[PDB]
Amino acid sequence: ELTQPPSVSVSPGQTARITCSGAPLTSRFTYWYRQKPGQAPVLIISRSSQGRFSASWSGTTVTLTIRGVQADDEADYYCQSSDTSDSYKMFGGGTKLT
Amino acid sequence: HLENVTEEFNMWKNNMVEQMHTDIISLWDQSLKPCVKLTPLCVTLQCTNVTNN
Repeated sequence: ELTQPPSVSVSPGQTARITCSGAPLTSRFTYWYRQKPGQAPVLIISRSSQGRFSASWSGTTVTLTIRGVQADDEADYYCQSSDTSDSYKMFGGGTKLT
Repeated sequence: HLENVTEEFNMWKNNMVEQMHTDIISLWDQSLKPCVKLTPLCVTLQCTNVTNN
């Protein structure tokens, strides 16, 4: 079970961090999504090769750092990568950014 | 070319197959002994899985 916060909080102007923890993060790169309630989960984090949105790898965790929280970004965020056997994928929880 | 000549051949015990094997060692040596000897390269190393995902 991917270990995310289901919600995080931040005030008009500050930065924030969402940590998606677990086991397979020491092996596979991490990809993220933005589902505004009922929308199509927008892809924001990729591995284009071996601006305001990024994610820092750290062992059992990969921390999604968000800079510049306009209220336009209130949504459920989902971390998703792959297990160590490269067969199946699955998603974490769904972090409501307040 | 020779017509009506039946000399008995040998490609295995052929003394030239061994003469050939000896050449690759000396061009080595005479392009080896006058270059950089590297026994200082046996100093302990610190190694790690490289900069990747």
